[PDB]
Amino acid sequence: SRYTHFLTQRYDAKPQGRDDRYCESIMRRRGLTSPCKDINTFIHGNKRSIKAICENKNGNPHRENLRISKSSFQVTTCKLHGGSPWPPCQYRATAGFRNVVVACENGLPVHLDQSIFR
Repeated sequence: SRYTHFLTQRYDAKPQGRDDRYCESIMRRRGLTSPCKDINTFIHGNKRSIKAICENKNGNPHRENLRISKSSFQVTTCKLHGGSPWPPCQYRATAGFRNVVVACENGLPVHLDQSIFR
């Protein structure tokens, strides 16, 4: 439930571009444009690795009740451009590659900490 919603909001397995136009498309596809979300980051790659963050084989405890990954992931950060509060929402894409901070419930990721992505 919260896991499927995490994936919806935060996981794109195999993107192609990761350019501005990619962000604008996926923010709409995934229902993050009512209202226009200020910033959102998607994790790429394989799903079992992200699940693994909630175990000891890919995660460490972090701050208050979070977990931070041992391995790095391809990520894309979509940053709202030009103050649109409601659609059409315009976005600027920054691709990166780093470890990720999540929260886990019942051994599955359910929240992504945006703050590590500026």
